[PDB]
Amino acid sequence: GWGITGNKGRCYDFWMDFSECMSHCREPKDCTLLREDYLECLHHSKEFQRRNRIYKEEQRKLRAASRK
Amino acid sequence: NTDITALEKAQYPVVDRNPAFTKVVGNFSTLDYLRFSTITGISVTVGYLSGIKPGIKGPSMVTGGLIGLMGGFMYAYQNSAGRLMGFFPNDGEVASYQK
Amino acid sequence: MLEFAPIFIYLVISLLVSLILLGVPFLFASNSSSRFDIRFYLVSILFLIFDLEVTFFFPWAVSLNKIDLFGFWSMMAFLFILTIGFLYEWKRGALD
Amino acid sequence: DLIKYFTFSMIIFILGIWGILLNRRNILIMLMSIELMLLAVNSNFLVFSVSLDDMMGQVFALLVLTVAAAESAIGLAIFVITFRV
Amino acid sequence: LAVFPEIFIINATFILLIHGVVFSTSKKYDYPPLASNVGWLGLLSVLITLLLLAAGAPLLTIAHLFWNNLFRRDNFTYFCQIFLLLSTAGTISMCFDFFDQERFDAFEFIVLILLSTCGMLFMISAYDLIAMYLAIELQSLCFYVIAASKRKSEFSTEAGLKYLILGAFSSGILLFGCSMIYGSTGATHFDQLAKILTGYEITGARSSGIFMGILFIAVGFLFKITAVPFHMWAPDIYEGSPTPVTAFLSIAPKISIFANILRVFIYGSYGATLQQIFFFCSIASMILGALAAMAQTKVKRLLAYSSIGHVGYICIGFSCGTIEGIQSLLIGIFIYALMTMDAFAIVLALRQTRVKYIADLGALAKTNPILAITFSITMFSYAGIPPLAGFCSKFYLFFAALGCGAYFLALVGVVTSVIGCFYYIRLVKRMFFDTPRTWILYEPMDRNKSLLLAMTSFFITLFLLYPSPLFSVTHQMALSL
Amino acid sequence: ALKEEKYAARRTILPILQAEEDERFVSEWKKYLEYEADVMKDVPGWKVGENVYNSGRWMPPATGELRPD
Amino acid sequence: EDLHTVSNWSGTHEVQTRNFNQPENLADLEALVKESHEKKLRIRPVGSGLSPNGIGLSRSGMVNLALMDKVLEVDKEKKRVTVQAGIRVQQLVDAIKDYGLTLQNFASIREQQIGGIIQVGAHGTGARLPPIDEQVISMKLVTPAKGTIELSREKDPELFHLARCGLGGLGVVAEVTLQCVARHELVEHTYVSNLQEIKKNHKKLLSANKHVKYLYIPYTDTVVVVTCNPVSKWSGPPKDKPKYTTDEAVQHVRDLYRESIVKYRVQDSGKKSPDSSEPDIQELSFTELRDKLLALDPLNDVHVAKVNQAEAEFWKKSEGYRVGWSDEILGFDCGGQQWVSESCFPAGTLANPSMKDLEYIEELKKLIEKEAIPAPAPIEQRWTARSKSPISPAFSTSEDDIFSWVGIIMYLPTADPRQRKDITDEFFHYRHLTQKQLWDQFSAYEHWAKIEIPKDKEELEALQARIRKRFPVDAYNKARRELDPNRILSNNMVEKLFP
Amino acid sequence: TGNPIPTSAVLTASAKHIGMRCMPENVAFLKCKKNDPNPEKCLDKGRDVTRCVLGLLKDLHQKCQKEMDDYVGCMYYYTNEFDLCRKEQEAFEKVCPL
Amino acid sequence: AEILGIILPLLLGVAFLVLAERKVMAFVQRRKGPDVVGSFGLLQPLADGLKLILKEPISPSSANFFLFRMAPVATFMLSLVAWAVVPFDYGMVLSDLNIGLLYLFAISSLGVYGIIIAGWSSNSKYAFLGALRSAAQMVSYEVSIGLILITVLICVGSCNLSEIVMAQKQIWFGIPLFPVLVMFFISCLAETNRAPFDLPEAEAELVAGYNVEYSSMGFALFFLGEYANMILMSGLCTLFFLGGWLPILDLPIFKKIPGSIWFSIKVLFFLFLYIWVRAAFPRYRYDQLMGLGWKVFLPLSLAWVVSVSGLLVTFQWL
Amino acid sequence: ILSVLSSLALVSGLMVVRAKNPVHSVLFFILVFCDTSGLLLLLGLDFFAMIFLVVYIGAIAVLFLFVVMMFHIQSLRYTVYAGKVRSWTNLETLGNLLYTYYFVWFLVPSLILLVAMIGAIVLTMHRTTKVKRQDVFRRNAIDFRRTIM
Repeated sequence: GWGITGNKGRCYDFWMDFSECMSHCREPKDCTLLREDYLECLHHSKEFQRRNRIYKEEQRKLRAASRK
Repeated sequence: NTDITALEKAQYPVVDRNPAFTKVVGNFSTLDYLRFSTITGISVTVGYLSGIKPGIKGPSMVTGGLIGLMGGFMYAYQNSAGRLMGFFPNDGEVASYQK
Repeated sequence: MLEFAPIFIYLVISLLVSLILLGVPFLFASNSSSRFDIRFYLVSILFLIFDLEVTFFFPWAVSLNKIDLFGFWSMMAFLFILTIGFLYEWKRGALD
Repeated sequence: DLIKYFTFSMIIFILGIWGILLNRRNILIMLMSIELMLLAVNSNFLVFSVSLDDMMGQVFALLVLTVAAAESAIGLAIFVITFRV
Repeated sequence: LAVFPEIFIINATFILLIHGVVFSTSKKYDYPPLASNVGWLGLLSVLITLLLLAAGAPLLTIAHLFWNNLFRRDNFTYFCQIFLLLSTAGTISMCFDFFDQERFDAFEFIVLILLSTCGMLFMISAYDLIAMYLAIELQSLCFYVIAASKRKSEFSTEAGLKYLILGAFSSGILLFGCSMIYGSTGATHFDQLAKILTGYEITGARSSGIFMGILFIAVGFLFKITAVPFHMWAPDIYEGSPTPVTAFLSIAPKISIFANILRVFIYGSYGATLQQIFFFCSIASMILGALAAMAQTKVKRLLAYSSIGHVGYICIGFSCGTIEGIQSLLIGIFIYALMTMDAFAIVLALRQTRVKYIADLGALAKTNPILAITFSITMFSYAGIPPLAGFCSKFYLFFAALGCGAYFLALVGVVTSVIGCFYYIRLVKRMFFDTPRTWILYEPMDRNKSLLLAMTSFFITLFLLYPSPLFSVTHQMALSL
Repeated sequence: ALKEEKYAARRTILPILQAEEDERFVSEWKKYLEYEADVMKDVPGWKVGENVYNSGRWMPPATGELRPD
Repeated sequence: EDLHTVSNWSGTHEVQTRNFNQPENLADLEALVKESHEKKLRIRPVGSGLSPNGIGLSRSGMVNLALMDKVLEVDKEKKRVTVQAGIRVQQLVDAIKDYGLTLQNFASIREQQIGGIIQVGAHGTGARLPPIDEQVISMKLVTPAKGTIELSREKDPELFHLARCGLGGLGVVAEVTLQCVARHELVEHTYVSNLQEIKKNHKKLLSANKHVKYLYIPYTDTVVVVTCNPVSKWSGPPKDKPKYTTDEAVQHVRDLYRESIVKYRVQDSGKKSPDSSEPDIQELSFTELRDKLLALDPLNDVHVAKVNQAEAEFWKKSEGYRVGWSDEILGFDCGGQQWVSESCFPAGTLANPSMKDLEYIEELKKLIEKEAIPAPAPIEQRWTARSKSPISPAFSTSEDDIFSWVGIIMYLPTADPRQRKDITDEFFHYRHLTQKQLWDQFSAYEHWAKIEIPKDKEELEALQARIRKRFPVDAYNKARRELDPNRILSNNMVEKLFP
Repeated sequence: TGNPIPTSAVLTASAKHIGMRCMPENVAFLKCKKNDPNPEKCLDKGRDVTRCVLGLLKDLHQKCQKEMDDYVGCMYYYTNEFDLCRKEQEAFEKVCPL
Repeated sequence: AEILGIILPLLLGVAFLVLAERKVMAFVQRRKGPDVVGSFGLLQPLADGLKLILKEPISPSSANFFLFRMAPVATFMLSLVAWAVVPFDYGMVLSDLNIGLLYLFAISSLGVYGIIIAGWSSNSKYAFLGALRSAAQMVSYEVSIGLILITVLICVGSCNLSEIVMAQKQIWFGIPLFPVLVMFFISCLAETNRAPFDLPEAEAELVAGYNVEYSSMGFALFFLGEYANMILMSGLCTLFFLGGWLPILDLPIFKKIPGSIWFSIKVLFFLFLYIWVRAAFPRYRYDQLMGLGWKVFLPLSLAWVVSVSGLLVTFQWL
Repeated sequence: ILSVLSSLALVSGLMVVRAKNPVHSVLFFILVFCDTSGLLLLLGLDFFAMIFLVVYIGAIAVLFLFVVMMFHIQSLRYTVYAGKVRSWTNLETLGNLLYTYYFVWFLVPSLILLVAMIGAIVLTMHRTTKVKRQDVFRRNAIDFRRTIM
């Protein structure tokens, strides 16, 4: 898991957790908590979906104030 | 880093894990030297025989011998290594119990 | 990357300079005083291949203290394959 | 912003496959679109390597560079041979 | 260590390549025709590779460095890799005669075949998307050149250009899929990919990025094996090129792709999408082939369509998830390969005849009567007539399919076998009963081509007496994945 | 040897720079949390204020692709 | 029993949980044992390491027990469970409960394998309750080279006792058969009482239930005490046609080892009374308090003493008692491992007139109070019966006796880790709770799971000779050499104990 | 430069002294960061390293200020590039703190 | 911006290089070169210029103005933009690219376009095939310059040109790799055309070998381009191999050691070497020339990457 | 504003697939590569920008230009000052991998470049060397020499 500037990459740490937890893991479903955390580091989708709602609720108040 | 640790390993008693070259080649049994010798022959004989047509019998024999040397030597090496390491029959443990 | 902006503006300012060098002669001086040469495709493909292999040389050149004696030998195997290709091209006679 | 640098590469790839589908008549545009889609997947590897902060992307992008280049070499050489003498 | 079997063929190719160029460019040797001298030496290079790979089969997995970051060699790969070299050598054996008749000074053509085998050997053991794509590229690139070998005749070169574009697109489509698969996985290794994709189920668990890649990777593979969804100009490639080059692409690339297909999809991907697409392709390929066998007239094209129909029967084994079904696919690949080599060899037996129709191929009852019976055996093997080895493989495919529950897919295969049998009895009728078409008299071939027929035709008939060994070998490979 | 001297100097001043950046970023994070709890009003919004971890580990929040380039 | 799914349609996806290292086939494991017997390499079964004594050595070859854990056989007619030693005690007791039978005594921690527990001085709370070591009818020991020989307590009572007391050094138990008692219901009690009051009440508790467990926390007069009472069959309402509603008072479903993960839901539902014993937590406020108790040692933590009284009051606010099946209700040690080392006084029948049960409890509790260095984690005190010949048929005859087990627990993970480990080991060796300075005359039996005479570096003589002087393990030492000549099944702490 | 404002120049100029001294604070901060990279969990060790290093600067600022004022003039002129003036580096090191 | 301060002095440098070549190559032939126009011909470049500017076109043909009226602009802009990364003294590079060298390689790979386009827009089969031959030569001695730069790169740490000239404080790479300087010079001679290697530049075949519509501006811009490309490719034989701006380091009392003056002295040496070697040697015929870039300067360049990589890997000198 | 100027690459890619004049096709090909290299610069992948330039618009679209000219068709960041003390240039952090760890995926592109050399030779030698420049070839004894016309 090397990176653009190396430094161990960024999500190798999450992959390390997903892989350590994928040793004799009962099922991927059981360890999916680390895989989703690993995917979240890779694409930042979880932050984005929250950012969209934080933007939307703030936008919804601003849009409601603007429409009056 | 590297490590010679193998999958499906040590099915037979290991003699020297990760044998150094110049030892695994100094372990050639009179069968390995007989495998490295028959491969070089079937490779020189085919190499000379293939070249009867284009007039290149000598040099095609030489290049068939080069192919045979490389191949039969890597085969004798495979054998003597899987023997020194725990992969093959490995009846040459007397060489370790004696030396 | 930060140092790429000076050459980014260099392209445009040199465009301006060359446009002025173009317009200078244009203003003054008023009214009164072989079917195919395939070797150019062989030379071209061969430059393509050798510049690909120089592209592979560059990281191995700048990072050779890191890869102590193993990156060197891996690059020398890549280079022996380059040399086999180049000897097949020399003997076959594409370098003419 | 990763989406902007990926969906743009994705639709460059779509342009490549589109030109493949349309231009079954002319082959030079076929090869143009081949190298186009082998860029839109190459630039895709580079973008996804910067995003994920992972170096496997750039290693694979370099190897695709020096493989699509040999592919273009053999492609155009086959195209020149196809227009025999 | 652990790459020595692949290293030898690459070294053997380089040594033959240097030998061919230095010798061919020799005034002293009068610029001799190296091909056929590169041959025999090329056939023994494959045979030495076959021995080295077999000898080191326990030693193949020498170190983690090779399996984890480059290529992983396993018991399934070893058994198929042995078959891949044997298939390649068998094709070279029939091809030697073609080299003799042709003014073949193309020493490089043999080196391309050995390089293709090295790419194919790396393809079977490739355990990373980068490795699989790079290996596929080398095997196809060597194949693209063999297609365009007869430069003076545009028919081979134009066929090469369609093969080249189809090859470039198939490699390119697979590459785009790798990019999308890489984006979600964060790693290119099949082993790391399997951990992320284990039980992904695009319906049960959301996986938009992985599926986008999987769609492209699967589509690219289909173009390579001439699957009917992407058959495109691939049947055209078979008839346009001369019979011997056609034979080489007919079996060895296809076997390498099918073995690569099982490894890349079954182990790495677990969604309910991959099995169904093969199920649709299998029905279509057999339907396209059965319609084509009646529709197509040229013997060479008919063989390609019969091969495409057989490819659909092979696809059913992957389509049914059962390991017994994957084993049945392997029984089919071996029988199809032996028959495909045998079929090409019988066509190669009539080397004297120039391009000619089936009716011209008829009248072999009076002359070469034994060859006429041999031709009947080849058509029967794809037909599915019960005594021949092909039916036993098909019955295992069908018995597995019924156990897998693929009644609809199994029925169309029986129906397509029925559609094929009628044309085959008509072809058998054409050989002896009717349509002799001028009592044409044929010519001899090399002993190797006769032995390819002898060792195969006897075995095809002998399969009934002792069918146990092949069934045992096939299941072991499927279980290993 | 010059590059090792430069890197030793940089590594030695690294803790002070990282402490300054820690203080600055934690102040910006306190103000961002007091902004979230204020834009959310705490009854309708994210019933947990920060809840950014998503597992037992911390990461710098989020950004584009490559700013320092 | 089956595995937890295989996506690959094949074994390539692996599930094993505990013992992730991977265990070979039983014949293959025996071949590895034969290979060591012919390589002379020490081999031990994979060890969790929760026990301070190192039954499994990382240096030694480790054998995966996942297949042994997966395969379990229980016979209802014989009331015997025939299972490999690899299976954990919690899985084994659950299987016995499924068959309608219960185990008379239980191990301290669910995670440890039952076979390993039998090797490490297996015992359970109860003066009248026989120990797990005497509750095992049959055992099978690996034959040094290839194969195993089946044995039973009746067939070889002395050999079975020698192997069980050997900690697995004498032999490794391939398969162990445990007698299963008729199902009975145990009601768990969690409450906090003054140490002086509880020592005075120890005789009353022993008379009331016959099983006594005391946890001692330093700097607090009140020490948490947990007790289990076996209810009579069909007590209160008699059994009737409804299987659960009529018998709900007599037997009710209860949570067993519910807090597998330390993190717990902070939401309040149902009774919603927070406790640190039966549930990890029932309220958000008591979860924050528990985190503070973990962070600060009790001597510096005022809240822990208040919390212990509050949790006892919370239990009174909540259901007065919880009634569950004996397998269902038992005391489980926490997953986190904290080093425990101490010796256990034997309440012998001859010694009972000389020292009273109240006197034994008072002296041990006074000695724990007198300890120069306090141990932050609670100290568990429990009583087990002798290995009576009637409980399991044996040629050897054993006089009826009782034992008192005391273990001193200190926090293994700490700031500046292992500095405390050194001082506590010195405290165990020479302070008021001393294994050899004052207890050598007492000849108190150290628990096998605990480390013996710590630090082992400070004194190795006691393990080799003083233990032989304290108890007749000299026959076991000769048997250890006799049972394995190669000594492939060798543990370094067992080597000190038995040469 | 001026009061001991921990600028880039004045920090990379005293890094030798920040290495000899204030090594315990630096290694403690680094031990925390390599333990867990959450900024809060050793905000205190951050204050501790910043405290001893601002103290070290104010010590260097108070004694031999002109040589320090010349060396940081270097490090601001040539941006923290050591070789470009070894004369100022020696002057500043030689006069008081070695 | 300050791009004027690197293009205007370079324009004057090229204009005075036409005179420096005529004058040096004349002194070689026992004759004073341009000597009447200025005090010493110093105004002769301005005279050539002001003449070419005042020459009426042969045909206006301003219609075709996007095809080949911007192709000389492209060639010249490339020859001038490859000057950004070239450092004249410590911290005098206009833009220190951490991949500077590879950027020069890319600028050459675009000069190939410049030549090919400016030759294709000349609708003269002979002139177009001449431009294609010149491009194939310029690009065949680019694999050799590539490998020579890989050698001087192995010796250095990074591609940063300021580092490649800073990595020679101990010894210039001209002293150990002198055989390489001879190969870089004999390649820079051949990459550019101005050389013993200029059959496409055989006196007549050059003028009728770049374009059909001259108008003077095209003639001057090609020659201004060739002379800037020459100043550049001589400003590379002096960064890589000679010490870019480094003295001999004897530290004289008479010499206050200016940097850019040393870079200037060395690039003057290599420009004088360009001239001297144009005077004293016959042309290579482009059929022995292409057989010298493949069969002579590629094997002897590959060997050098393996020699300077080996001898630096065995003894840890990297 | 140069960020969104990838629209230039986007439209130039639409040109190459919708152009009948091949010169415009290759020109907008070169344009697509120039804008893709601009993009790869904005991402900081400096090495790949120059490699795109070189091995695309100095080799491959050179090939394509040849095929046209001849053969006409008709705030809140938290910069972690660790890992910045030694900034690895993109070439160094490609070489730390490609030649030592993933070196077989680098010796296989070696074989692909060798196959490209062999291919460009066997294809476009065009009977201009020993492929057919061996000789016309003649045999006197079989030759009729006016016995048979």
